[PDB]
Amino acid sequence: SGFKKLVSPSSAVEKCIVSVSYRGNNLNGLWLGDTIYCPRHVLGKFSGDQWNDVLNLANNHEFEVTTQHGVTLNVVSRRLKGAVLILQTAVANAETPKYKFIKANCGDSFTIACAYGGTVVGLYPVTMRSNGTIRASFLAGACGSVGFNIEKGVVNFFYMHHLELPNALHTGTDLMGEFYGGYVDEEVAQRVPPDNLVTNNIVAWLYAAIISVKESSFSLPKWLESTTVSVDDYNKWAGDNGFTPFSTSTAITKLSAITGVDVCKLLRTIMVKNSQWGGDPILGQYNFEDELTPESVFNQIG
Amino acid sequence: SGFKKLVSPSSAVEKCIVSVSYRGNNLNGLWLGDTIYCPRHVLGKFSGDQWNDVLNLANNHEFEVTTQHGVTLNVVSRRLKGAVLILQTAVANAETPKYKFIKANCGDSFTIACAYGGTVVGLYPVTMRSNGTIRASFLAGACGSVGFNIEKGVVNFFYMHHLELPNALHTGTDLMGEFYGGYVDEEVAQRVPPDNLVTNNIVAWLYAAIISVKESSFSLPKWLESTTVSVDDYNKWAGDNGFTPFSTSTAITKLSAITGVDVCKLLRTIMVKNSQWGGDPILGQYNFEDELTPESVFNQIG
Ligand SMILES: *C(=O)[C@H](C[C@@H]1CCNC1=O)NC(=O)[C@H](CC(C)C)NC(=O)[C@@H](NC(=O)C(F)(F)F)C(C)(C)C
Ligand SMILES: *C(=O)[C@H](C[C@@H]1CCNC1=O)NC(=O)[C@H](CC(C)C)NC(=O)[C@@H](NC(=O)C(F)(F)F)C(C)(C)C
Repeated sequence: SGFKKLVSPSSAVEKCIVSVSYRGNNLNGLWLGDTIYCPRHVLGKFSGDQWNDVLNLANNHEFEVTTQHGVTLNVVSRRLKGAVLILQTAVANAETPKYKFIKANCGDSFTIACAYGGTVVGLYPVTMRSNGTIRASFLAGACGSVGFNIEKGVVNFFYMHHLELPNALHTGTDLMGEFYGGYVDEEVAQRVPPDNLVTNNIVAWLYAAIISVKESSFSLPKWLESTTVSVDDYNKWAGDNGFTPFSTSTAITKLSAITGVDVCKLLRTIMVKNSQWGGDPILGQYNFEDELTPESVFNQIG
Repeated sequence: SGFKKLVSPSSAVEKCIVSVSYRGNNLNGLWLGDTIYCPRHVLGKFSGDQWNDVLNLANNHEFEVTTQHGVTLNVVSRRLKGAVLILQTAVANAETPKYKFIKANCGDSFTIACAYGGTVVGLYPVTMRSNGTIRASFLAGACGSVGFNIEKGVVNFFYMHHLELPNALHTGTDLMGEFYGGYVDEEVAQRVPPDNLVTNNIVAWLYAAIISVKESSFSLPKWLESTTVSVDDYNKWAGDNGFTPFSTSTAITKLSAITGVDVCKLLRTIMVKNSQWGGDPILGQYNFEDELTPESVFNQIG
């Protein structure tokens, strides 16, 4: 019993994180096969069409790349792909895991390996927000940190960190070099669209709250609405109230079955609680938790 | 910028987690040098003075110990230390880190390496609560999972998982075999004292919020009380209102000096917001976060 936001174990990723520095700019890279992926602003703070000329003038021998075992790696080629710099090394990483480069969708949760100087210093879970940001924890030096999970023995790489926006919002690229949310790696004002609370994850959390209450009180929570709202009617309301649309999933179907509570009561609960939460907390809170996924809640049922 | 509840990276610990089974009981062990530490109920569900006779009846050849890579280990001796079974292996773990066994005090926070079948499947942070429990996420098979952190290249082990109490509360031993909270490894009703909100960690979270509001709005937070309360006055109030006592620490002093905000203004804020929070959130919430430590907040400013 108990529900937590889980982080993936980090050993396979630690074996791929390296330090990449260039003329005083210190970042991190992801070393897979004979290729290092790292943010292109290791070269400096350029914009637009300046990047290809910067790339052509750069020199491989000035990339200072070190492994966590203190081996120096040697760059033999360089290219840009989107906002990611791709550096080829003279020898391959013999500890390359099975992996895939996947784009995270809104509401998908994954683990950040927060790295400084080529060393992972801590991990934490994040959710890709509707507007292409994550709420993370990064300082100067953390760029190149990656977001990942592990599924069926494969490391999925979702994210490489580039940029901190106002209000402690973070963004970056996938491992293809494409920025989430259409941001850019420039120190200029950038529009950030409103964050929409992730309905499917809130639904998971309400089900976790019901399981908690039932497993140790056999009595449905007082805050749970008995009235229902249809999905299309909730989704109409969601578009006007800053929530993502509800969409069915295998995990949500199972959680509704396991608890015996109609998801349409949970949606009506979202609508009521959002308008006026009142004095009844849900798992101790008076605000919605939307970074715990239905799959994670399911996996924590025994 | 941004604040998260961080998890330690797990590679050093993954190299020490093994599976330990005995006559159908399947749990995990921690393999350091030539010694495996695991919960003594791998031998079965006994009580009181029975454990010594059970230990004497056990036979080393019937322990099934396997490493994550599938290597079978051979037990050559056995002894009890509190509720921990200590098994000696014929060969030492060549991947043993530098480590310490430390007992966590109330408010101390650390990482759970959640393991099934000898394999770490996920990590998450926890805080040692005032009643000697942690609020974790465990299923059958998880016993022997360990709580740890890493400081200055040394793995501190704080916790080994044994038992789930009512209301999804978890507890277990330190690596010396002593149960937290005076619980026992028996499937009986046990006395669980109140879980008091952890003042020192709430103070950390309020400094985090102060830091965030300074960075976002160039002002003190609207919710921050201007009056101070003395520590002695606060601590009398805490004992009547389900809070732990405040106590100074190096990290809290550093946060007070960095922000320029007297910690006694934070203590007054706790008293006021606990009695009537109102509609102003703190870092998005209307309830106290008490599992982010002063040390972690300090580390996330640099
Ligand atoms: C990695 O090099 C850092 C990580 C940042 C530093 C503070 N927290 C982080 O996550 N990235 C940068 O310093 C980045 C460099 C660009 C050239 C891509 N700059 C920023 O993130 C800046 N942000 C912006 O200017 C903004 F997004 F437009 F707001 C700051 C001001 C340095 C945070
Ligand atoms: C590891 O072997 C499990 C971990 C448990 C399983 C469910 N979630 C957990 O964290 N521990 C046990 O099964 C343990 C064995 C004892 C002999 C130490 N038993 C329990 O945790 C039981 N708890 C109790 O009887 C209680 F604490 F008194 F409440 C349950 C009922 C199996 C959870």
